[PDB]
Amino acid sequence: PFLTPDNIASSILYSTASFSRSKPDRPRLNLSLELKLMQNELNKGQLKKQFKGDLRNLADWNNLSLVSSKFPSLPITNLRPDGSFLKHRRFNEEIAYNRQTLEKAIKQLDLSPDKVIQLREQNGVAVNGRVCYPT
Amino acid sequence: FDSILAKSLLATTPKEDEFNKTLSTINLEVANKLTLIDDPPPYEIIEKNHQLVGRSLSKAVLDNFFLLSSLSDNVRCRCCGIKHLPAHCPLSIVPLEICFLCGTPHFSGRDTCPMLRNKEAIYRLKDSLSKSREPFHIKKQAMARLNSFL
Ligand SMILES: [Cl-]
Ligand SMILES: [Cl-]
Ligand SMILES: [Zn+2]
Ligand SMILES: [Zn+2]
Repeated sequence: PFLTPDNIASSILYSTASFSRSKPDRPRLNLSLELKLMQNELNKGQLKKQFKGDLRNLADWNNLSLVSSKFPSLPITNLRPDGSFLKHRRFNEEIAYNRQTLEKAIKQLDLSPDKVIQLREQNGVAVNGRVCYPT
Repeated sequence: FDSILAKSLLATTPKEDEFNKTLSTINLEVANKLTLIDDPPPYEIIEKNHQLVGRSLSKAVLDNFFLLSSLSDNVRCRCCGIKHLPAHCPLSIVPLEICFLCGTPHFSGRDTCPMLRNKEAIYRLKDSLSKSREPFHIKKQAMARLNSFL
């Protein structure tokens, strides 16, 4: 579909080139994005597994960001593709701070009983073990 | 009371009709003018709101793309580095460049392309490569690259 007799050789080399710390700006697929995630060290943590497959499978970023903002001290390298993460030192203390703020929020908000339950359900964390699984 | 942190506790990820591939297409072309081959997968993909492209995206296009989601009165998302609406991260709509061998977006490397994990597929590319009109020294260099997988 996208291969022709004028780019097949270039595509093979362009798609197979390996990363080189000495020459990192060498044209490579999604290089700008790869460098952005390397700078953030997201290639060396609990997502390294995904950096050899489809980029649409790296992680559910809408949720990874929602979790990362609820746990400022949670090392970002702990987040997993689905939103889970390796429990961090200040985990127990942050859930505490999140409930207080949540309850205070509900007070100021003129919600409805069904809607109040959801907000409390949204921030539930099941700590099965080394990993913490939210929602 | 932490007003900003409250936003994240009340926030819910967007649905299929919000923050979708439509915004990926829009922000891509906006980001491009602030400084493209748009395309329309036999496996499950988590994120479906990525506008796929057939050309490289420079660091400037990509940096501008992420700034378009910038929103005040929000904490710095430590994943993308943008202060954006909670649960609406631009990494989920960033445009992705496809590999012409498999038609899927992945990083360049030796074990990243799904099309180069089966000897039958590599041979088919070797046969195709013989019909290339590209310079010989490139076809030679590419032919070796395929053989290095065998
Ligand atoms: Cl910003
Ligand atoms: Cl030739
Ligand atoms: Zn983000
Ligand atoms: Zn590929």
